[PDB]
Amino acid sequence: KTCPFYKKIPGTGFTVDAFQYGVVEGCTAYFLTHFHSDHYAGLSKHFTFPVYCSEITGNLLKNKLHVQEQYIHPLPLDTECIVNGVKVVLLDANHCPGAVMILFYLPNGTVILHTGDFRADPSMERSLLADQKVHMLYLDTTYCSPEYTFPSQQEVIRFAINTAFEAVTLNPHALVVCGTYSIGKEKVFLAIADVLGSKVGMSQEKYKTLQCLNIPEINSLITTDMCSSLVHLLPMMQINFKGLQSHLKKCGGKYNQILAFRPTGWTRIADVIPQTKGNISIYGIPYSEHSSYLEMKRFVQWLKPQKIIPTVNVGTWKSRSTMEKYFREWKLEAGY
Ligand SMILES: CO/N=C(\C(=O)N[C@@H]1C(=O)N2C(C(=O)O)=C(CSc3nc(=O)c(=O)[nH]n3C)CS[C@H]12)c1csc(N)n1
Ligand code: NI
Repeated sequence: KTCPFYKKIPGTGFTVDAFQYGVVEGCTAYFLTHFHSDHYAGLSKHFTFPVYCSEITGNLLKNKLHVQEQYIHPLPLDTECIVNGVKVVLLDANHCPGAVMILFYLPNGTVILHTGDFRADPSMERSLLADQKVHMLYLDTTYCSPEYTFPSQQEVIRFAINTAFEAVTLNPHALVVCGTYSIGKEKVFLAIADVLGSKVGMSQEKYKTLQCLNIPEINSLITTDMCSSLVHLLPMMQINFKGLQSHLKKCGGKYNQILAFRPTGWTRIADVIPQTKGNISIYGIPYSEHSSYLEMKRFVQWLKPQKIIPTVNVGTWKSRSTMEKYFREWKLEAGY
């Protein structure tokens, strides 16, 4: 495949999250917004062009994908930087650790925001974004439809902490399991382990990944000694009745209950009822690191871009058409 147009920044030689197309012709610099596999797809130890990213993303490139250090160009956040003759700023995307949005200040006075993947927040409206007009927006449209309503991260964490704390205080032999398949959503397991006074147990591979994320005091919070911990991280693929029944056999049968948390259910918060089989309960918690529809709408209506380019769900005519209809509705409502 060749690089799609929505991964190219016009008036520049820049691409964003475009590593799976080989040598992109006329690309002078490759930006990586965050360390999720659809975005880094293609990077390896044999990559020989400059990669611009956050420090955390660079740590993950170095240690997990074995990208050579000479090609990793970490940039600080909230700082005007010049990359191949163009002023850029990286901003926190409120996504996963190391995830950024990129502001490009084009020679002709155009300003472009690329959100990477993000969860829009009103905090962004009082940030550096407020200090200049932004003309073009490359937008994370993951949940650009009104049925995507889910609660705040804080509300979801409140539910998870309360559920776990109650269960473990009632039954000291209970185990909490959190599923994972990528970086992001670390707050779920860290918050639960904090309330329980436990470290989070995990594989060496997961431990290594977390050690790349610049989380303060991380050494006090995580461990590879599983049976010393009340909170385990497992691959998301194991979060099912058979997988958790098998896990219950570990640590000499020390545990007699599992409460597992699986991020899901995007389409009150107390109405989260688990799927239960005997002493295993699986809670499908709607913890998202992407904008809800209303969050996305608010951000775009505040920013008032002249042109929106979706970067997600662009593969079907139906999805493209429906997104463009929402953008038009938003524009007409707000008057821009
Ligand atoms: C709230 O849970 N949301 C989940 C999820 O983790 N679902 C659970 C899961 O894997 N479940 C399974 C089962 O084990 O097959 C089932 C199937 S019912 C069942 N399967 C058995 O194998 C068994 O021995 N007894 N019973 C009764 C119900 S949903 C639950 C989810 C959302 S997306 C995704 N892939 N999973
Ligand atoms: Ni992502």
